[PDB]
Amino acid sequence: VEETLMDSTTATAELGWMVHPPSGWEEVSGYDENMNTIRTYQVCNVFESSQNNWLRTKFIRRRGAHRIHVEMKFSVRDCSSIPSVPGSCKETFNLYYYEADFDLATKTFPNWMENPWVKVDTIAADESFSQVDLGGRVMKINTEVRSFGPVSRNGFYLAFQDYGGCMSLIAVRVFYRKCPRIIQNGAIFQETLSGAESTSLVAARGSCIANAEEVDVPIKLYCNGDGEWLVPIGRCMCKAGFEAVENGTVCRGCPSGTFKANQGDEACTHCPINSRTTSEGATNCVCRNGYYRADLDPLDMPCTTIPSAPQAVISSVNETSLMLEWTPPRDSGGREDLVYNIICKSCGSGRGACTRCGDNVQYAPRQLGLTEPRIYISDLLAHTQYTFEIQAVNGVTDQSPFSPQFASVNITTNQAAPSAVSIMHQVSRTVDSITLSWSQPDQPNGVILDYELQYYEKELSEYNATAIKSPTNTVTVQGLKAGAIYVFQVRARTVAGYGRYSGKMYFQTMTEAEYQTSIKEKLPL
Ligand SMILES: *[C@@H]1O[C@H](CO)[C@@H](O[C@@H]2O[C@H](CO)[C@@H](O[C@@H]3O[C@H](CO)[C@@H](O)[C@H](O)[C@@H]3O)[C@H](O)[C@H]2NC(C)=O)[C@H](O)[C@H]1NC(C)=O
Ligand SMILES: *[C@@H]1O[C@H](CO)[C@@H](O[C@@H]2O[C@H](CO)[C@@H](O)[C@H](O)[C@H]2NC(C)=O)[C@H](O)[C@H]1NC(C)=O
Ligand SMILES: *[C@@H]1O[C@H](CO)[C@@H](O)[C@H](O)[C@H]1NC(C)=O
Ligand SMILES: *[C@@H]1O[C@H](CO)[C@@H](O)[C@H](O)[C@H]1NC(C)=O
Repeated sequence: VEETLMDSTTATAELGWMVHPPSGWEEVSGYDENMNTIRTYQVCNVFESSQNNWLRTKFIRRRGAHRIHVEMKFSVRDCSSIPSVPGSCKETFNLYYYEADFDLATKTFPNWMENPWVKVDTIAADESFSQVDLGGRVMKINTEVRSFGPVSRNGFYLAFQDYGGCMSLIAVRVFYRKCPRIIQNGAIFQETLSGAESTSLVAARGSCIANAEEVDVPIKLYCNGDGEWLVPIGRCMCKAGFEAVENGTVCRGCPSGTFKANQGDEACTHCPINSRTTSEGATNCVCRNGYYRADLDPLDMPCTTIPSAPQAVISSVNETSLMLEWTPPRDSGGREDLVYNIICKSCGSGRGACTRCGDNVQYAPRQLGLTEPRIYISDLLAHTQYTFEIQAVNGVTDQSPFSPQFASVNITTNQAAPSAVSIMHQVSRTVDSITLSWSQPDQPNGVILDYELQYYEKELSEYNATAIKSPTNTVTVQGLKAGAIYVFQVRARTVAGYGRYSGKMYFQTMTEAEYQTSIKEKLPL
């Protein structure tokens, strides 16, 4: 970024530059490269001998600059072109500067020689130029920049020296260079003026942007002479609850539905399932009411809840020993840390208040924290009634203000299994089904709850069998082959347990033709 301390082409009416001697430089109206009409200076005392012609600019405010740049546009007539020119002819001019705190210059001060002044360089027409048409004849306009520093006083003058040439100084622009305010690696680096030396790299310190915090230190950026910042050093990062936006220029609060817990430039991630943001810019998602997240739980994981009760409690009692199996709860709470607890309630044979179970009762594998849906129960009071409660508990249960969901079974020791079921008859049949029924076993020995039926193809074996559960003593079996003989065995279930499978009974589906006859009679639908 360049800041102009003086521009000769902004001259409204006339530049006030001092000419010494007046014999030399003269001010003349001219054109710029775009043919806009400006003020220029010229000197062509080529034949005259021993010429030292000086042109001094007005006072120029430094305005805090450190290295000053002077850009010069000009044209020179080549001494070859001038007929019968002496060897005094030159195609160069010299640039000088004088530093001062106040515009105290006269026609005699400072002295018009090299030393009160300071030489920048000898300027010549060298390969950097443009060509502009004027009225069919083209003019060559050279542009040359020079720089000088350090500069310390409030201002300075520039001086131009001719020593016997034909030249036209068209424009002079004086400027310094600054580096603009920038945001890099999360930091605001403020305006920095370029340094005095040509190769200067000036250092500036970064401060974190808005809702951001320093992460890697130190935070530094460097400004070069051409007005450009270099590669950054250090880093600021958007703090928790804030995400980097607008090519890293702002750190913005996390939008609703999103959270961020640790510092970073990354973007906020959505609240896990069954969680929500109380507000914007959230460091955490609050779990849904009745739902909790556990310690040691990944925070990407959804909020979870307690499991429901176990179901399908099936009990088989062998004398004082017992076996309880079941199937897992309908709702597992979203967790895989689900385990079962068994609580025992020894109770009177009648409606007397239940008592605590004995110390002697043995639980294999254990009373609590069961992994499989089954418990094998050892020594227990014989001919005694009891209630067993199997509760389901998962890894978030300890946060629940409610008691665990459980399943209950009332059962009595040394109770007899139902007798084997007598016989079964085929009620109806189709090509793919067999509907059949059987009699209640003659000696239930308790209340019967459900039945079990096992079927397999006669050509195949019990190895290939299937088993199903029947709430009543009649049921349909579907999916069978056409005209095939199937072997059926049935078993009853009381709280005490299962009976013995009945004798293998042999039924058969309709063949395809028999089913054709049946449906043909049934016509129409
Ligand atoms: C009904 O159940 C029986 C027994 O479970 C099944 O028979 C078994 O079928 C498998 C292939 O499905 C047989 O394994 C095969 O063994 C031969 C060598 O004999 C080998 O070349 C094959 O790559 C394959 O490993 C197995 O031997 C056989 N077992 C018996 C005792 O026969 C039968 O597939 C089941 N059918 C249905 C419809 O479910
Ligand atoms: C399992 O046994 C318990 C024994 O405590 C039974 O509990 C009683 O249930 C009746 C049901 O109306 C209540 O009126 C009683 O107050 C309960 N307490 C007692 C001490 O008897 C329970 O009903 C039995 N469950 C089944 C399905 O038989
Ligand atoms: C961010 O960078 C992309 C790069 O293609 C540019 O198109 C966009 O204008 C930049 N936005 C801002 C605010 O600088
Ligand atoms: C019950 O357990 C005994 C061992 O204590 C075992 O011999 C018997 O086969 C089991 N089953 C029945 C129905 O008794």
